[PDB]
Amino acid sequence: AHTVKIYDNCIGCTQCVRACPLDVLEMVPWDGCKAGQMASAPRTEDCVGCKRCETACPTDFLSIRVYLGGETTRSMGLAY
Amino acid sequence: ADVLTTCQQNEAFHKREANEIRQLQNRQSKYDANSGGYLALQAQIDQVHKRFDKYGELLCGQDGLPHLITDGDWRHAREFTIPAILFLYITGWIGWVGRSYLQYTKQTKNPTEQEIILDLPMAFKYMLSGFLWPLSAWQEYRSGKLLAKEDEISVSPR
Amino acid sequence: MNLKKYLSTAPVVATLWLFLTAGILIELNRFYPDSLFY
Amino acid sequence: QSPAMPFLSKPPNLSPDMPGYRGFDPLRLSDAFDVNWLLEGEVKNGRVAMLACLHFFVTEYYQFPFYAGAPKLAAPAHDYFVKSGAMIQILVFIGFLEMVLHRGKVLYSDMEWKGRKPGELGFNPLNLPNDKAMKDREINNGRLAMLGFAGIIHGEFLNGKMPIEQITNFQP
Amino acid sequence: KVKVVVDRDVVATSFEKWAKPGHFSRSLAKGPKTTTWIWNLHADAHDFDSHTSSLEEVSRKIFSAHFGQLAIIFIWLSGMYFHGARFSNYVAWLSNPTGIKPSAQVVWPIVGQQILNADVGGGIQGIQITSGLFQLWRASGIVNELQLYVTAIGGLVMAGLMMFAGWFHYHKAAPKLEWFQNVESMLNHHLAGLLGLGSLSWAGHQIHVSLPVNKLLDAGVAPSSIPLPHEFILNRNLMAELYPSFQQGLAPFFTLNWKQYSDILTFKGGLSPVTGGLWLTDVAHHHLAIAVLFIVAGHMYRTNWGIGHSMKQLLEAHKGPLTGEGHKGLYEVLTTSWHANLAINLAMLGSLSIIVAHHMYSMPPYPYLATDYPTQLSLFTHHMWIGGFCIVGAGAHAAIYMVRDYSPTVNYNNVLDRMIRHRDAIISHLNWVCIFLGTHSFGLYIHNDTMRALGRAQDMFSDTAIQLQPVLAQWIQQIHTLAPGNTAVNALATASYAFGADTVTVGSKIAMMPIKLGTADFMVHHIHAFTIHVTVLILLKGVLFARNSRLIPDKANLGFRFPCDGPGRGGTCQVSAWDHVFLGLFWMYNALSVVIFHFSWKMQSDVWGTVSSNGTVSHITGGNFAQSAITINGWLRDFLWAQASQVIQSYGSSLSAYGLMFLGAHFVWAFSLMFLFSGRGYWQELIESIVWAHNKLKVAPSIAPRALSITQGRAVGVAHYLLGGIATTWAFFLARIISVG
Amino acid sequence: QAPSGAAMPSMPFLKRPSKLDGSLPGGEGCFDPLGFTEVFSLEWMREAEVKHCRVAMLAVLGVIAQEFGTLDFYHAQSKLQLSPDLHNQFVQNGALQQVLLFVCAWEFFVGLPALIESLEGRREPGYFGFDPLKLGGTYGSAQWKRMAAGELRNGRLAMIAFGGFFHQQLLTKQGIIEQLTHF
Ligand code: CLA
Ligand code: CLA
Ligand code: CLA
Ligand code: CLA
Ligand SMILES: CC1=C(/C=C/C(C)=C/C=C/C(C)=C\C=C\C=C(C)\C=C\C=C(C)\C=C\C2=C(C)C[C@@H](O)CC2(C)C)C(C)(C)C[C@H](O)C1
Ligand SMILES: CC1=C(/C=C/C(C)=C\C=C\C(C)=C\C=C\C=C(C)\C=C\C=C(C)\C=C\C2=C(C)C[C@@H](O)CC2(C)C)C(C)(C)C[C@H](O)C1
Ligand SMILES: CC1=C(C/C=C(\C)CCC[C@H](C)CCC[C@H](C)CCCC(C)C)C(=O)c2ccccc2C1=O
Ligand code: SF4
Ligand code: SF4
Repeated sequence: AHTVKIYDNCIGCTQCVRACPLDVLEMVPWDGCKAGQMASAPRTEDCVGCKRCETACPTDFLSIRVYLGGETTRSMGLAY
Repeated sequence: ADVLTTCQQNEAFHKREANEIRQLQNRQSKYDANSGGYLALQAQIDQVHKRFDKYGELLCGQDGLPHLITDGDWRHAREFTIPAILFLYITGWIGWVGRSYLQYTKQTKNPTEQEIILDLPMAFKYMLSGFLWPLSAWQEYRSGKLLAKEDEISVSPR
Repeated sequence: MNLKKYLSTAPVVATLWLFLTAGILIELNRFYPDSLFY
Repeated sequence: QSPAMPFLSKPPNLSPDMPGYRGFDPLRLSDAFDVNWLLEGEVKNGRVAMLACLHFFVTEYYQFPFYAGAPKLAAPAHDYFVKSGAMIQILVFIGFLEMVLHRGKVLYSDMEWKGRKPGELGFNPLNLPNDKAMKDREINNGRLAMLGFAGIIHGEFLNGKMPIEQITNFQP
Repeated sequence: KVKVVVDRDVVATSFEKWAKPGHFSRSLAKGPKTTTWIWNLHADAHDFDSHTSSLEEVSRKIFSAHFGQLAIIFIWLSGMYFHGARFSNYVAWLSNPTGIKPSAQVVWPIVGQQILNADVGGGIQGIQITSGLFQLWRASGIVNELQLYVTAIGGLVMAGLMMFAGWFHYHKAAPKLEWFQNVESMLNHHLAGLLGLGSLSWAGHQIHVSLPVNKLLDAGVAPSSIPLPHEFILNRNLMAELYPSFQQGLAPFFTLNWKQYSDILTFKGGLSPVTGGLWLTDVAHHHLAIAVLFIVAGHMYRTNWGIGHSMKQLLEAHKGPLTGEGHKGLYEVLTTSWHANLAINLAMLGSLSIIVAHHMYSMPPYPYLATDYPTQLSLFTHHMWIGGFCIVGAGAHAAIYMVRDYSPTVNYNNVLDRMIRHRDAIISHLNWVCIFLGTHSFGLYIHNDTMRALGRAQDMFSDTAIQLQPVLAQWIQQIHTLAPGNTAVNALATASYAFGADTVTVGSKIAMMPIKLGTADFMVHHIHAFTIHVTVLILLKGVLFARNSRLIPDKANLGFRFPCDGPGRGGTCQVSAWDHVFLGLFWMYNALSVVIFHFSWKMQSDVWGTVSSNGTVSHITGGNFAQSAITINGWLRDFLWAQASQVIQSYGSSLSAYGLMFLGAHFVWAFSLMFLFSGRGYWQELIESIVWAHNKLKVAPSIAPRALSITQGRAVGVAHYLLGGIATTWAFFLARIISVG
Repeated sequence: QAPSGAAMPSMPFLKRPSKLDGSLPGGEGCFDPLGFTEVFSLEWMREAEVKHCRVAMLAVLGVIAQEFGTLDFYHAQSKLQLSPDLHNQFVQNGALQQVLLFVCAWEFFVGLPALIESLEGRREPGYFGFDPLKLGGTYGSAQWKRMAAGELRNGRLAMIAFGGFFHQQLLTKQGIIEQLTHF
């Protein structure tokens, strides 16, 4: 599976979660930023590693990071 | 030196002159004296003579072609050294006035707009001020205005 | 004034400056042909 | 509105206080370039052309030295004195004067007019009257000398003939 | 119902927006922060349906832009006529068509480039032209420079009028959407008005000007001594001397005694033995017959008078039990999408350019074209390339339609929907056919190279070993040879001498003769079948999977043109429809390169050449195609290596520009590989270090330097690949054929 | 009967052009049937008309004056003034080369600035304020309009006249005065 990590500079903009075509990510309550919420990656077993989440992340550098890992039927996006 | 001789005294060089005239005359033979074809080919024949006479003073290889010396020897200054100095004067001018204009644009309200839509009066001002760029550049260097500080320049993590 | 702004756009000034430059170099080679040295 | 060309609007950056103002700038070069530079350039090109026009006139029978015996033919003369190494001494001396008179600020970017209107290089040893219509008299003589000089050299290139001999009774 | 409706003074004529780069785009109007903006400005300038959501505003830009294109074409044509008038040996060439080389470009004497002013004859020195303009102008009856000058001036007036009309129909009188959607009216006018009256009015020129001028030229009358065209119209006795039917006037036309015009309107077939061109009486009659067909055809579609067909009713009627709702929706598709129309129109115009290439070499329509081998080779090759580019474009716009304009509601169980619903069956079968064709076409060459290298000539696919006779093509040649007096009873000769019958010579040079098909011809035809099927695979896959695949289920949302959907799913580089077009271009280049090489070699080997007094044909490459063109080594050695001799030996001659362009084109081709093989990540990182050095010297630009986009890298790559590859062949071909032809 | 609203005075059947209101000195007729002023700038067209008027008038008088007598030192072989033969001679003399220079000088340094001023709407087309002798009066008076109307009517006549001059000389191969005297 791929590894998806959320770093503390997340501003809780929700753009990564909206961008994810596999529903890997969700917004969770968090006091660390003014938005009152942080990206979370609970379903990385479904992550294809498309990095649409990183493309969407406005922080410099990225608050969400995708480390491509061991390939599976799911991660390779295979319908056979 | 047997490898290089003055082109004036080089037989291969004289042979090349003769060959180039002969080829032009072999073409000229198919035209009738007063014709444009004849006069055009005659013009080229006249310039062949003038060229080979001009390059006579250069050193020639055994090929009978002018070979340029670029080692700093003053006897060959006209071949490289003088053209080299002229090149650096012109391009130093281009670079300097370009830097001058670029520095002007960064003081304006929309610096990027002044890079794609030139302030022509300001461009002309800096372009006409390039003629003493080596002194201008020296004065900026001495005054600590030429270079940005290491502290102030963005770099990637090492 | 808008036409002059257009004529100040990068591609127009580049075209005109390089035309002028090319003209000077072409005309120098017309009058001083075959200059292999200074 | 322009006095010289009433059908055209007045060149905005020009002013009647400037010496030799007719509001004559149909190409609007006073919009393209700073007037103070153009003004300085005009009077200088004038002053140089003035001396050039006298040089050709006085070249007849007025102080020819033991280093004379050279033709007045423009291009052959230039080629001779460059080869001699006289023009290179004149170049550095004019280069010296330019730096001295302008006090370092020689560039179009650098040249400034703090307590001096364009043309005022602080050369008035006899102390003749300056701040008046005398500036307009310099300009008119300078403008005439620039066209004058152009008329001399083109006459010298056309039929290889002497400047002052032309205005006797000769046609091409 | 069919009405003219325009909006007046819709756009003010102001330079304001000229001084606002990227005014047309909401994304670009704000101006650059990076160099990417400069590229984007150009990439997006004509993508009108990205600028605005209004189909009306898109339509009006298109109509006005079209006038811009015609204006430019008129400047170019005008140029060609003016260069003919002012800088050509055309007049001299008319008096010696076989001896003088056409020339209409003279170079200035500077840096020694006047070497390119070749000894072309006719009292000028210039570049030998291969456009066939002289043969066109001779067919048109042009005999003097005044006629060419007046055409050039006429061209500039048409260019001016096109510019006025483009300006006028955008700024002053812009037609409404409902004007443009009059497809029935448009087709009636374009069929009857453009093609019908074009062909009728041209037939008029031919009968009144071309025919009499060319009959006198072919008889050997001095072009200066020929009466000016208007004298044939004014003095009917002049015309009646040449074509006696002109005695009877127009009475035989209105009374249906049409056989009286047997002199001016013929069905001779074959070629003039004098000019090696089609008989102009055949061409005049062709154009009359076509004109009638088109004027009749353009009465098909209903406009304002009840009569005629509804194209909507026609499409919806063509419904069978195997194809669901059939052609339901396609009328809506083609009246609401410019891209859909551009897709069809490019496919057909491209395919037409290719048909033109084949028809023009084999039935040389212009006098002294057939034996001007440079022109024959140039015209075939040129029209092949234009055709190839247009067909790939059809793929691009078909796919743009699928991404931007396609709706499931319009295309519900219609032929388009049903195609998408078995795209897997379509692409799997076409994939298979490509592997079958590739193995059994290219494999035969590799088999042959191997057998020849192993000293096993008796084990080869060849005319002298294991024969693959194109028996169906051979059989069709026979039928076309037997046609005149038989299945074409009133035809005196074959449509083309390419099929059989006689060898036509003009002077000593072969105009046309039977093109015999053997094993080498069978093999290269299966290469062409192969390269076309693969190109179709790439472009069709692009269209059918433009909106989604099993890999990218939401591909339509990512758009037509996007680099990838990231390295996940194993990697999704070049999934976009745009990337299929990118790959399609290389295969089109591959396919057409082999077509024009097949043409060049076959014509030189087996057709073009000299016929002696004895009457023995000596071909340019002496029949080496049959035994050399059945191995790749034969193509490398007997074609590229042997025929490149002219271009590489061109230095110090008038053809030296071809030598230079040959190397220049190789350079540009190789340079392309830098863009195609690399990725912008490398380049952006390099630029960071270069930007550092500029920052250090306080000379870094405010418009931040960026590496080209991933897509632009590909666009630059394929553009330089094609420019380099095509220009290399151009220099090769022209140097070769101007030398040996 | 006539059209509904304002009709063109010169052509009472055609509607009056929107821009031509009859106020202009030599434009009482409002004569624009092909509707050039409807699409093109009036200030441009007026500048062109008045320019053509002044060029044509000098040219028509030039032909007549040159026909009556030419200067000696200008060895004019052709008596036909609007012939290629004469034109070609005074190109090779450098006479037409000289007047081309000062015409080109005028057009670039005067005519083009003057045209741009008129398009901005800060100059009446044709106005260079040239009246040393004051045969027009004050700029904008009823006397000025009469002369302005006179200029165009004289210029329009010369423009057409020059057509007659050129074309008749091209057929007959005779002088304009020579043609009048001899049939
Ligand atoms: C004022 C403009 C200017 C100046 C002073 C410099 C100066 C420099 N460049 Mg840069 N460069 C420029 C423009 C300029 N460049 C532009 C427009 C590009 C994009 C093509 C580059 C791309 C570039 C690269 C890829 C590299 C440099 C490098 C360098 C450095 C080494 C010398 C060199 O290779 O120059 C020669 C530069 C080139 C051949 C690039 C093109 C230069 C253009 C044509 C000049 C443009 C002039 C400008 C339009 C003038 C307008 C002024 C007017 C409005 C008043 C030196 C700091 C090198 C470096 O980093 O060295 C440490 C290096 O590898 N430059
Ligand atoms: C007889 C009627 C007629 C003719 C001849 C044409 C011809 C043309 N139309 Mg079509 N058009 C028509 C009716 C006609 N249209 C009608 C009724 C509609 C609305 C239903 C359209 C809607 C339409 C659109 C939306 C577009 C066209 C376009 C075109 C051009 C296609 C490109 C081409 O082949 O260039 C061939 C070029 C020529 C033959 C040279 C120019 C010809 C000019 C325009 C005049 C031709 C007609 C004129 C009466 C000739 C007088 C002959 C003279 C001896 C008196 C072509 C000029 C396209 C275009 O390019 O527009 C600019 C385009 O986008 N047309
Ligand atoms: C010489 C260069 C080369 C070759 C050989 C190939 C080969 C192929 N390309 Mg590729 N292509 C190329 C360049 C090449 N391409 C380039 C430069 C690009 C970038 C533009 C592409 C982009 C591209 C695309 C986008 C597509 C292709 C496709 C194809 C396949 C076409 C179907 C086919 O004929 O398969 C059969 C194989 C051949 C014809 C090659 C040789 C066959 C030999 C002679 C016979 C079999 C030999 C035998 C089995 C060997 C046994 C030996 C072993 C035991 C040691 C084929 C595999 C298409 C495809 O996949 O179609 C289904 C496809 O869609 N190519
Ligand atoms: C030569 C250039 C020329 C130009 C630029 C103008 C321009 C103008 N005229 Mg003037 N006019 C001219 C010559 C010209 N005229 C001549 C010779 C006469 C005498 C007949 C007139 C008589 C006249 C009157 C009575 C009036 C004008 C008016 C005007 C103004 C409005 C009408 C217009 O837009 O015309 C644009 C004209 C052109 C663009 C030139 C014509 C171009 C065509 C295509 C030439 C060829 C047509 C055709 C082949 C001719 C022969 C056909 C047949 C009869 C044999 C405008 C400023 C009106 C005005 O308001 O005055 C202030 C007005 O009332 N004109
Ligand atoms: C001024 C200014 C610029 C500033 C550029 C500034 C910073 C440059 C920095 C240079 C660096 C720090 C070291 C430079 C090192 C110089 C090298 C080491 C040259 C050694 C000489 C060789 C060795 C010649 C030998 C020989 C000669 C002697 C004679 C020949 O004949 C034989 C050879 C064998 C060629 C710009 C860029 C903004 C543009 C603007 O426009 C003007
Ligand atoms: C090329 C040639 C050169 C000279 C060429 C050059 C200048 C010649 C140009 C000819 C022009 C001026 C013809 C003008 C055509 C006049 C039209 C045709 C009049 C309008 C139509 C009427 C009919 C309407 C009027 C009326 C209307 C308005 C109102 C009504 O009430 C009354 C009527 C009366 C009908 C050279 C010399 C330099 C040398 C070169 O080597 C050869
Ligand atoms: C070489 C290369 C680059 C580097 C090339 C770049 C950035 C383009 C170079 C820009 C050229 C040189 C034009 C810039 C010139 C300026 C406009 C200045 C002009 C000055 C005068 C001529 C007017 C990529 O960015 C890239 C991206 C993706 C895949 C492959 C590649 C790739 O192969
Ligand atoms: S896009 Fe980036 S900043 Fe926004 S919620 Fe996701 S990780 Fe946080
Ligand atoms: S290599 Fe380039 S094109 Fe391929 S997935 Fe990565 S970013 Fe996208």
